[PDB]
Amino acid sequence: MTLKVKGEGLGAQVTVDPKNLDDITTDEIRDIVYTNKLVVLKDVHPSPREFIKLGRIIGQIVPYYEPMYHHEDHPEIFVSSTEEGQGVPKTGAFWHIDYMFMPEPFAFSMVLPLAVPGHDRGTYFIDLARVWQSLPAAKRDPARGTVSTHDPRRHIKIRPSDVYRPIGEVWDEINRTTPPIKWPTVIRHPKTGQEILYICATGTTKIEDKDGNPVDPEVLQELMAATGQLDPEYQSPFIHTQHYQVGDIILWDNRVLMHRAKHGTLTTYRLTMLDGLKTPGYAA
Amino acid sequence: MTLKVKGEGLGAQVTGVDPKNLDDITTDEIRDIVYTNKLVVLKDVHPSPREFIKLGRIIGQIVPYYEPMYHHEDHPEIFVSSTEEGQGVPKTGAFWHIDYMFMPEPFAFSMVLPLAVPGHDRGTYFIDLARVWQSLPAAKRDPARGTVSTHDPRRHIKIRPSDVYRPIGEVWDEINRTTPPIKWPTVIRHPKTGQEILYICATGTTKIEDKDGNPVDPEVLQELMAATGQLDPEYQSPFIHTQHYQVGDIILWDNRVLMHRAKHGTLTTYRLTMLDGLKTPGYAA
Ligand SMILES: CCCCCCC[C@H](CC(=O)O)NCC(=O)O
Ligand SMILES: CCCCCCC[C@H](CC(=O)O)NCC(=O)O
Ligand SMILES: [Fe+2]
Ligand SMILES: [Fe+2]
Repeated sequence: MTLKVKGEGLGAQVTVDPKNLDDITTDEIRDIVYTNKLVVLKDVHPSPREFIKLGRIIGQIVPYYEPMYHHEDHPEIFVSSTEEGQGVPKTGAFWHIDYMFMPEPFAFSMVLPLAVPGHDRGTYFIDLARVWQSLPAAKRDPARGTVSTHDPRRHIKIRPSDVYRPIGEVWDEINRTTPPIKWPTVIRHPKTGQEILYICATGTTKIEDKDGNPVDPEVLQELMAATGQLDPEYQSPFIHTQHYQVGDIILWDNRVLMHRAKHGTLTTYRLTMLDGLKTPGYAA
Repeated sequence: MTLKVKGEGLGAQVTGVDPKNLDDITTDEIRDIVYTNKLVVLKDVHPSPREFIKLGRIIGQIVPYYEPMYHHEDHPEIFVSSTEEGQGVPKTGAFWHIDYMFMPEPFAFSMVLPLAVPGHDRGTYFIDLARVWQSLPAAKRDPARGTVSTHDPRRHIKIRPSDVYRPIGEVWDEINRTTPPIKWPTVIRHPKTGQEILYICATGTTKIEDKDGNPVDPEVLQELMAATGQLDPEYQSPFIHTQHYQVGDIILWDNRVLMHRAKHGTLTTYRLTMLDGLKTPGYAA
């Protein structure tokens, strides 16, 4: 009602002012994200506090479990920056879905770039619903009704507090804190009803059937090949590029898109929200 | 060394359990399997009452249930849950609970053998309390640390046949002498795996206090309980694992980290519960 959408689909432009508790309703902005999957909230130059207000409208904000990622003044904000003492450098250099490995993966991720060097820095996205669409049934039907294991443990980053600890003690703590997790390999989006190939080049280790039996490991390899996630040059037709622009908030559906960083001083703030629907989705 | 595990995590399947060659299994082997996966199925072992006990004693020190009306006719060690006349007690565990959570030494391991199951929709729900804790933001989490929770079983003690015609006040008074309320730290650290466990029970945990006796805001217990999934009357929480009974398949699990309840012909199960000599239920966190 209050927001105007230019375009349709990945990258649609939305024309949001820091006084948003007014006409911006939660159902308005959700239906926009569900519909287009990735949108840009144009030229919002919000303050940290206003960002959070926008996040809370979108849904229930979840702070990142690991506090070295937290903004100095707000636990809610996950900070990626090249600048010493501001969050963590070089986050997300690998395909992933946010909190794909936690008990409640997010419904929405939102990124505000506060400082970008140049015009070629941003994020790659892959539509896992489209990837699924292009799959012939002969490759498709072995994935249905199977269970995928997602293992984050090797990607947990060493923290400043970890220096001089024996690596085995750090690993042991990781293993207690974020063990591998299982999700259905194919899920059905609780809102749109689309079927989603919920697998990740970096994190998905193996597929098993509904009785524990190991699926032919070339199935996982073949599905992963068809997502485009293994193309080291990033030319797959399934790969959308979204370039960062300062003050342009990138907001997207974290069930249906897989993403990774594309690549001066870079600094971005991030908020992640739940939507109260089945996460990541129903088994398909 | 002698056993092979299919899968990993809740419901993993174990194949090398031979009723006649049970002494092939070392204690450390089968313990590390249970600690690691939390819930396992020992497949197609159709043991005799006597062999079940042997399996139990390999696992650890068997503790018979304090109340004898639950006992197997011939073996005190075995807790009998059955729909059938004169066999143990009907309709046990129809509520979320940890076994002997209310006693001075809660079990490390619970083991169940189904002898007769009607259909395919009967079994046990499990909730991984380490996972529940994992999903809690610190803002909800840190007020629970270092607190003490009261667990009160008295209203759930079942009327026994010996109790008929007694005035209810005398029965209650005896319950109150026998199983009073007990206190455990609200957040526990598993003495073996080291995981932190939200050790609270919808039916049994009445109140939280700090380590000076002061009552914590009752909203804290209420909101921790909501986040466990135990209050979802339709059992659709992502934290809820379903395990269906199969005759001859022994379900064996870590009674520190899982909270469980019954998922509702003739049903008859045998149960054995063991200590492991480690701090029970765990260290305070
Ligand atoms: C299972 C796939 C890999 C998990 C990566 C975990 C570290 C990252 C943060 C970073 O890249 O430093 N997690 C961010 C999130 O999941 O939201
Ligand atoms: C804190 C809640 C305690 C209630 C359990 C008391 C009866 C049950 C047996 C039954 O359900 O009839 N005790 C089983 C056990 O603790 O092992
Ligand atoms: Fe990310
Ligand atoms: Fe029980």
